[PDB]
Amino acid sequence: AMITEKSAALYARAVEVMPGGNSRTAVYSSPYPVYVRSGSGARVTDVDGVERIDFLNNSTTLIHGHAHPEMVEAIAAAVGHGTSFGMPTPVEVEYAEALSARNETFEHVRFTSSGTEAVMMAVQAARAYTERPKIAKIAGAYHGAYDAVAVNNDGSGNLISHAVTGNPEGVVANTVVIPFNDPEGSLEVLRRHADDLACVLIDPVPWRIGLLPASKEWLDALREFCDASGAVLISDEVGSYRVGYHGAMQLLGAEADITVMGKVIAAGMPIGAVAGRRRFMSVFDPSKGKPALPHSGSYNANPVSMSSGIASLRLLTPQAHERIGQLGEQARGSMRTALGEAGLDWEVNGLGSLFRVVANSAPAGYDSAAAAMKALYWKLLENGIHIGDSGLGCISTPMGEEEIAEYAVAFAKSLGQVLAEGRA
Amino acid sequence: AMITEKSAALYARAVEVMPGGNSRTAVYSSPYPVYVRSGSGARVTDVDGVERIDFLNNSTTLIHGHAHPEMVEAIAAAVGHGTSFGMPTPVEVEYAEALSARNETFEHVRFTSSGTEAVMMAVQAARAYTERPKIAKIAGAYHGAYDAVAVNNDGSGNLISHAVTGNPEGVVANTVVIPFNDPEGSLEVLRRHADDLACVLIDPVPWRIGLLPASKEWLDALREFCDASGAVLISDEVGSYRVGYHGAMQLLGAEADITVMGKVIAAGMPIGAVAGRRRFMSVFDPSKGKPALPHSGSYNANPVSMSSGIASLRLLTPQAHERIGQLGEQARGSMRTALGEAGLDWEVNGLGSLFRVVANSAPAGYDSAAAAMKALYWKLLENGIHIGDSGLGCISTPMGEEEIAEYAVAFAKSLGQVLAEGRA
Ligand SMILES: Cc1ncc(COP(=O)(O)O)c(CN)c1O
Ligand SMILES: Cc1ncc(COP(=O)(O)O)c(CN)c1O
Repeated sequence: AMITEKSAALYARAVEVMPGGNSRTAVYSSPYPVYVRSGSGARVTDVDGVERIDFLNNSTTLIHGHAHPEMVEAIAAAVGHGTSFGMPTPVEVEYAEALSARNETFEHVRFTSSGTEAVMMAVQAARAYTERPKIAKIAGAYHGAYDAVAVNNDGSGNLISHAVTGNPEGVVANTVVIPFNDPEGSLEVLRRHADDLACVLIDPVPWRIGLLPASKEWLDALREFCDASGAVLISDEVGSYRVGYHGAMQLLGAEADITVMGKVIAAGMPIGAVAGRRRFMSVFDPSKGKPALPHSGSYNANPVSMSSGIASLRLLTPQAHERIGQLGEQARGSMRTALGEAGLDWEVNGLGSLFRVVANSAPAGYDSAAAAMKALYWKLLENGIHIGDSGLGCISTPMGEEEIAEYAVAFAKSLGQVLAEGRA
Repeated sequence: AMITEKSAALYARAVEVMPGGNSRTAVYSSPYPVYVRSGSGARVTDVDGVERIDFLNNSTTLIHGHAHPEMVEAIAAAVGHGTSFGMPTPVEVEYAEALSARNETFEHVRFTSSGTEAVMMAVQAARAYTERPKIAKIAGAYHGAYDAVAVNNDGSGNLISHAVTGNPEGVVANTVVIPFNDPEGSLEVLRRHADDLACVLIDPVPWRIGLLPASKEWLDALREFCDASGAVLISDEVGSYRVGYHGAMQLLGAEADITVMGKVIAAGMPIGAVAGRRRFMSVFDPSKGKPALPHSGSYNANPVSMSSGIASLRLLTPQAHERIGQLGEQARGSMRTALGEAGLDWEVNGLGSLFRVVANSAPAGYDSAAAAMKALYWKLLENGIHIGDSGLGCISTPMGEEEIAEYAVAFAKSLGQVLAEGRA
């Protein structure tokens, strides 16, 4: 049924000018991905003219969906006045005030052009503040391509160092890994390295290891360890911030020293942020002599990304946050009903407006649970829905109960087709 | 004479929500920087309502100046269709075709959200391709905040390792440094490390060590060393690309394996690119199983930055490139005349549309040549001109003979005022 000839023709062009026709690993699918030309509200139109409901929203960036009129007005007005300057602007100050106001711990903020850069600068800040070399991160959790965090970042629960091809021992030896939600297992590792630990980098709701939240007991163990050792507690909320109105740590009853943000804070334009207590952020301050940690960047605090940010935070009201959490609960419940009626043991995890289908047992005719989840991703595309090819999804503010009901009908139909094709 | 009350008031707000009221080290000035609200063509209007001619153009990013109508149209129209997607778009293919066409060695390209990220991914690509740990870079050259390149990066010619506070030995020991334009001094270092060198990272026209071009002899020595050792030759042209129509290495008679680009290639929207021969770029290819080097990023190849890129490259015609080169030659000549008439030993370096005033001997009443250059930066601001506080500047395509003549008058007046204040 599905016509993808214009996607295939773009892919044939792309392979001549990009490696494997790709510029972003996460958006590649075999034999080629679907190419898209426009979005409006909750819906994306592909290059073959097919409109689908988007349930992943640029990897959970687009909390307000596609081309929200209030976002478009603010961004286009900023573009007209100049895209970037070699001087600070009023909107950087306005946006830092707006972001600082979201959480007590966001005393001072610094803007980058991505979450990948913001994670990197939060780790550099902790190393400059402590003058210690090691970082600790969660086994399996993903934090972007920066080489200190591109270690054990693939969903595995093993603690043995495993890094990207070429990441030197010089980097990999200074990143230690802790088991998620295992307080005693975590403290064993952290106590072994306490004298040398600059930071403990967590994600309170890491999607790559199943989108389960950090427990109170595990957050308490790490917060007490950081207070005792002097290690900086960094919460990477680039993806998970959206689960709470004041971010993920606040929802779970905890406080970070530094929080990394991105994605929803600007809801589509390039952004990252490092926010935390004044003392940890003081490594960046250039006002009293050379800073401990220089941090430049051509697009830092550019007024287009600041204007996108002001508009996003204005639209992300407590009422919007509540209503998308209602829709997330409706979506997760409809998926669990559909998986149980189909006779699969797969789980659906998530908080607020985030979810992830976590494939467990591979059904007949699939080599792995991940292959069965890729097949479900393709069947959902045929049935008018975009989700992540390993089960991630989210709600956008343009959605109502009708979109989630349409998704539930597509989800049940798709499961049926995946299972029937595996048995053929 | 100069009124900065609205800038002071923004700074007073900024210090409460950013470290030292700053989000980008390079745009800070004591006691506070000038804040700006808008740009049009070659001119910037500050928050106190004062219009000046911009001769630095967001650190040489804005090759087409501020809010170029054709740039504004392309960007604002792209925004209306969707700022970013979790799927590739037609404009990524169109822009990769446009950029690949600029140099024979740009066979395969990948997009990032910054030059800092692009440098990082080019170093990771060479380490993945060779499976060797070390990189070599130029003593003094700046490549952004990534910790492997944030070593010997502040204008010094010393080869002794000097890194940011907290950069661990595990990083710093794998970055070796070579003296710019010294073939035998460079080959001594590179031969000592040849078995362990993944790459030689250069900038062919590094502004931080005085904006002098790489010699034919030095580029030939490095190209031959890389061919012999299997090290990847990386040219970081994030700033220097603009000196030639086919980039900096081509102008100077050389070929890189990988070229890093940014800034002018999108002329004001967040961008970076890694462009090189197919074999080096193959580490990123996801089309034949898992790639050696995963490379994602929420804003990679976003259609707003791609649309900015297509418009910028379309506007950067051979005719435009020649005209800004002529204006740069006229500007450099007018500065050298003014410095000679004022009795300073200062030099003016640069190629094409780039220049740098290189302060040598401190005149009476200044502790250092750099303090004297900072004073000239402030006097130029008073006389209606923005340049860099250490002498960097550039020409933009909106400029004509009238802007370059106005600059020459302001430059001579400002030098007189700097010298008179130092002697007073
Ligand atoms: C937890 C986390 N941290 C950082 C990043 C990287 O952010 P960006 O895509 O803005 O570079 C991501 C992206 N998946 C993320 O999930
Ligand atoms: C040579 C060079 N490389 C890379 C960068 C970083 O690029 P961006 O500002 O886009 O991160 C810079 C910026 N100063 C640079 O000058």
